[PDB]
Amino acid sequence: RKIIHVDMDAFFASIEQQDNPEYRGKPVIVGGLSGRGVVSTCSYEARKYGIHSAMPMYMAKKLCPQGIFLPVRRKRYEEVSEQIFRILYDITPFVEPVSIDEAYLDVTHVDKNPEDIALEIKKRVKDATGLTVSVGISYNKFLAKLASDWNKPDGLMVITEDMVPEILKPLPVTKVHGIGEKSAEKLRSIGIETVEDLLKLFGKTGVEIYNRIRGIDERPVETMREIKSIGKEKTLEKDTKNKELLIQHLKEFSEIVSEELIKERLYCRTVTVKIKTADFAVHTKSKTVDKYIRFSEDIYEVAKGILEEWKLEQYVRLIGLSVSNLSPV
Ligand SMILES: [Mg+2]
Repeated sequence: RKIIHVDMDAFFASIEQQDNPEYRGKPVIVGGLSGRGVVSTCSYEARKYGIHSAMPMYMAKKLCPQGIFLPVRRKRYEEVSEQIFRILYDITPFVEPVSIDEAYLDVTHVDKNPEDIALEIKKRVKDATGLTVSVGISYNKFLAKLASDWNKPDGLMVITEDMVPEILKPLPVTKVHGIGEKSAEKLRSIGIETVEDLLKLFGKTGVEIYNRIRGIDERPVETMREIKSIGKEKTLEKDTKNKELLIQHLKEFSEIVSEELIKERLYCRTVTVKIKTADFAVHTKSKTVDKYIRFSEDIYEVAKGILEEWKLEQYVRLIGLSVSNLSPV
């Protein structure tokens, strides 16, 4: 199997520096400029100051007061993402989109050597957009994405089999990639930190992790991945018939669901509210709207509407929100 993983370098910030010459070479931090704003991404200059994604923006401003701080120009970024994925599909149809800036390609049945292929991705992308892309090459998805993130800025790295876990030993498991930021500490707490300390030495998905650390993944590049539903629910602390607290939950659900839609590059037209009542029954009601929606407050408005005209007969112990009837590709 010949697996390539592509990953744009500081995507939003690089787009901003490409569209604004006067921002080049300087720290650029793209994110939410309001109160609880969070860094979406920042250029490699800015990372030298200690800024990283998900960091609160007021901190980033403290670390880098002279930095250029920008809001998220979502639609411009999606433009550039489409003109990159076009090259990706032109190279081969076996493309598994991961995100607005990440794909896998299964080039096992392509003539050119994977190294030449990655070189062509790089060239084609920088000619089309001015941006650099880090490319990984291996026989796996796990390894190919390790290789793409490795020589991260404008990188290119092959990982063949001979370098089965030997080269992975010094990796901090923070960079596990495979499944991290959920065992950031329950492994730093139980004393092992390097893949070395865990190399073939909780989540009950360890059969992935212990296998992934080896050269073994086997999961296929999945073209044609279709999401039918996206949702969130919460079992409640106590039973309730108070539409007000139910709707606060719906509000927070709307935010989560909006974020997942936006990340998936999708829109929705049906909103579903779900309750579990005190006699263990599940009730759902949905509304369909004419115009595609993706914004947290739009989803929330439909959901709030649904809840208000429900007439709860029994006490509620679970509340959930769901979106379906999704936009294409
Ligand atoms: Mg990226």
